[PDB]
Amino acid sequence: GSEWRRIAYVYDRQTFFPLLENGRLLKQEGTKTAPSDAPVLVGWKDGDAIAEMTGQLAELPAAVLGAMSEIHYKPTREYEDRVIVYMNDGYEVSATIRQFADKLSHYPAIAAALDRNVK
Repeated sequence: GSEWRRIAYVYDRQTFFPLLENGRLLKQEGTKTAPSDAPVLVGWKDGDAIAEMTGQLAELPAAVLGAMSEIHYKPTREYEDRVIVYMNDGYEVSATIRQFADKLSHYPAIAAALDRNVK
């Protein structure tokens, strides 16, 4: 119909700003509550970076979009686009912005042995 669909919510300014499918952060339409229907981008960089993740979530499977707690932007020396999506079961999945949808698309089928020699 009209206007984009909120596929995520950015937790900033002590509020949960509704993020559209195109990563259009509605800082003016924030809410004092976290929507369990979608992920919550906590402590995220400029909207320009958020738009990237949103692009991935806008194409990724709605199944994973629903299953999540909060997305934290944690860049690494080798992956500046390294994000961390929390799971409803208290799990922690680290995915990249370039392949966020793919990384989560594999769910349930993620977490390999490529996270032992980096901690």
